[PDB]
Amino acid sequence: KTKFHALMQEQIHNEFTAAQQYVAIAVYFDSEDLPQLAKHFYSQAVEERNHAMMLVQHLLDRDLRVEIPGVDTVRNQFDRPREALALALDQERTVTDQVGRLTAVARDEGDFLGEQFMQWFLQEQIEEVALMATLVRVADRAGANLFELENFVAREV
Amino acid sequence: KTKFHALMQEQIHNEFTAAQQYVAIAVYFDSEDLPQLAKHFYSQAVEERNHAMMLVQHLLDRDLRVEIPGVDTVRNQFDRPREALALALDQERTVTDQVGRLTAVARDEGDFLGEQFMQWFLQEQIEEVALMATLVRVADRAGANLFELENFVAREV
Amino acid sequence: KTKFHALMQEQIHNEFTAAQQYVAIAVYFDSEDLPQLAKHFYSQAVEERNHAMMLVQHLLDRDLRVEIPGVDTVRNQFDRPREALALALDQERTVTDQVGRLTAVARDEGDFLGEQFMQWFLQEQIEEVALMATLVRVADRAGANLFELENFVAREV
Amino acid sequence: KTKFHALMQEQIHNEFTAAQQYVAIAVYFDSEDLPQLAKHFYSQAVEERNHAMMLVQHLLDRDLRVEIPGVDTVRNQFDRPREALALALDQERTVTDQVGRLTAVARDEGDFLGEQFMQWFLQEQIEEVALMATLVRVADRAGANLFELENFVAREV
Amino acid sequence: KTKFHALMQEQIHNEFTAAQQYVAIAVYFDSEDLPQLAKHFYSQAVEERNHAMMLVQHLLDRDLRVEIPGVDTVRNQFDRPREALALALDQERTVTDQVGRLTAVARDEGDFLGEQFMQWFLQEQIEEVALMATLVRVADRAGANLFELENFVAREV
Amino acid sequence: KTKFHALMQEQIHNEFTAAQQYVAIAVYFDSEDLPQLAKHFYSQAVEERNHAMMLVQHLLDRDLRVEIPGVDTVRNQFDRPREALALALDQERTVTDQVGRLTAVARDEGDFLGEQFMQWFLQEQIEEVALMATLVRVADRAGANLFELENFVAREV
Repeated sequence: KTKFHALMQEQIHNEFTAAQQYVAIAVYFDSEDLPQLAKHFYSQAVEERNHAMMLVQHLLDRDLRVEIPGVDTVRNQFDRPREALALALDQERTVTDQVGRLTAVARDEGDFLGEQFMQWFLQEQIEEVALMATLVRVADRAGANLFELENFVAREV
Repeated sequence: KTKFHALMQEQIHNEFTAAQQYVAIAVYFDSEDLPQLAKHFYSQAVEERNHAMMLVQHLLDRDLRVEIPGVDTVRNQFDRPREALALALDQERTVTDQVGRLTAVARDEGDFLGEQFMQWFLQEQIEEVALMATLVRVADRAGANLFELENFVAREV
Repeated sequence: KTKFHALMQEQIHNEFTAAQQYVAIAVYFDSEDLPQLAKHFYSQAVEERNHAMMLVQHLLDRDLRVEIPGVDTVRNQFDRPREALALALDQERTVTDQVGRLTAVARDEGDFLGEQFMQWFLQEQIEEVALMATLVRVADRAGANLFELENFVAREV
Repeated sequence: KTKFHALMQEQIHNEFTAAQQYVAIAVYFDSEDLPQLAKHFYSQAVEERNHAMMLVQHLLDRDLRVEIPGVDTVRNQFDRPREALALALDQERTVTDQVGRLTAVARDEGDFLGEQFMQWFLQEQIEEVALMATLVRVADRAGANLFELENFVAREV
Repeated sequence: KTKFHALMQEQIHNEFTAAQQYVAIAVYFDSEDLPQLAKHFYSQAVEERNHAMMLVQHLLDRDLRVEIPGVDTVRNQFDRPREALALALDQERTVTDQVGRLTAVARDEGDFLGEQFMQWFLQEQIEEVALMATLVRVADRAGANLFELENFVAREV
Repeated sequence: KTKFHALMQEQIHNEFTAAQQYVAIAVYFDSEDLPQLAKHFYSQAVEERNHAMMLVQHLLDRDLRVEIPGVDTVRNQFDRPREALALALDQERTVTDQVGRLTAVARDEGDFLGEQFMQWFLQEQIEEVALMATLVRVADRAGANLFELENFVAREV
């Protein structure tokens, strides 16, 4: 019940919430008749759920206490697609900060096991932020013409 | 806004919570060095998540407003395996009642579309409760010898 | 001769010894007619040997002097199987500490090459300890009924 | 910009130059009718070009400004093959220091993303230096009999 | 001494620079979220690198002195896609003039070997300029709607 | 506590040491950039380890007490390849004498089981000595030109 252990438990809660927020965004797009975007974020939700369970497994492997948490309410209302994509990007940037902080705390406590465990999550965040940003920029370029945004997703993503 | 619509939104929240509770149970078993049981409940959690998304799809298809909800805190501590199996059984029985009540409300409101949608969930609940009950009785017959409970799961489930 | 270099040479000695200790354990189990366990530790011995040789290779690649060492006498007498599994778990925990200390020394000496080299060994240790611990708990749950311990190894390991 | 960002831009310049130097070395060997070595360095040049573009991708992914640079003049005149090999080894050793320095700067600035990115490059440098050194020692053992050097490359590289 | 030999050496420098300019343009597109264009120019850079090495091989085959040169700084800043496409076209037109001038100089010096060698490069330039021009015209037609330019590249290039 | 039993226990110690000595020799070669030789001795080490285990198995099969022993320090320093090959040859000759002595002791004690068990080891020793001797003679014929020694190993071994 060290600081790294407390933070990993928090990180499990954050990823479960992140995942739920993706489902919400995916369902929004579905509603909006943007099947390509929906398909992507459904898939992204399952990915975040996987990250949550990688964290869970780390605590399991080390006999540290792990609790499956509840999930905070997530945002369902968006004025337009671009606002949902903006939320997603902000979320992955936020998760990136959290992973950085986890790394720093492990270093500080001489938890070399936890420190190396966080390394994979860092490369993943790089690529995930890169994609979420691209989508935001493409959505800006598309403006009201969401057909083009969807075409882009279909071919490039 | 109709009563069936309001109850379906609640059901989505209930299933997301049910699914989360199954993960908690699977993780428990995992930590208790009982892989067959953990494997089953991991699996069961994904199934409940699916039911949640069938409900979501139903509202999507009907242009009824749907919100991806948060998730209540779920139970992580269990004195023994048999207690977790008991919770699971109790949960599926409770979901069964909820599905019954949804059916009744639909009948009452002349929501013939919702009524028929619930029918598949009814058969599924029969078989799920039947299984959870069998696990409970088998756990009782096994007593402290969880090896036998695990052998049963491995061969019969 | 740098401190990281000297510690790596010690680590080579440690892993060759670790390996030899696993063989001893494997042979004990073989004697005891617990073939599943024996088969596991024979295999574990070969793995440790490989770790020793990954360390050797690191020194070869860097034109650092490397000596193939002798091996300390290892434990052959075990009252009970749980006793042998306990030794294995303690050994893997001790190796984990050694690898952490190597990491720290590298960081301290600005040996960035050695520091990153250790990272793989850290993740391996997490999984190896996790397994040794599981075997100890399962052995405890089996008590005098080693048949059940063997059955567990045969299906789950 | 930021120091890690500035050093990464420099590293892109360095790798593009390194690659160019390898081409020069390969062409030298080609001129000399030492095909096995030339084949190797042609290949090595493409690898360095790849490293340059991994660095470029890293800045792309992070929306950091990246410029494709020019390339410094490189060495074309070599008295003997030993001379070229030595240069390659020196270059590899130099690149290794540059990569270490990048890691250090990242650590210092709390750039955890850049720090983990550098780790792969560290392992690669170990193996590349190891090889370049082997070629230098083999060339020394061969002396004026370059046929033996070439036979070694053909079988072992 | 000879003038054709001096000009080929310059041409090696020019193609290495051309190639680097293409990488720069590809990276620009990449950062601009225009992958089809990026993908094309990455590919075009490798091609120009090949032309440089065809020239190098010509000198090798004739025992004329060849130096792998450095590379001039290349243009990285573009106001819009159409400006980069314009530069590419201008570049291939310029390379075409240089190849014509090489041909003329070979004729003038009775270098029949060099003269015939340049012939392949002439047909290649015809097709390369044709494509770069088409891309400029298509980009003009597309205006601000880069999606259409990208679609064109995807299907026709 | 019978002479054959006590000698077999010693032989296990000897073969574990022999094996470790071969690793040392292989690592020496590896460091010397003589991969064909190193490859052979790595392989020879694994073979000696197998002989050790065969003996252990024989003790196990007969319910005779067996201990996995430690290993004496082994030789790491050699002035030249030929010296390491000389050691190897002398070692296999020594192991041959040890195996002969084991046979003799078994005959003397009317241990017919152990006597026949040793027979396989005799034929293996013949072939292993023959090879080690050949390597020594070929190394002598090669003198300082180790390339030729390596060529011989590559084609004939």
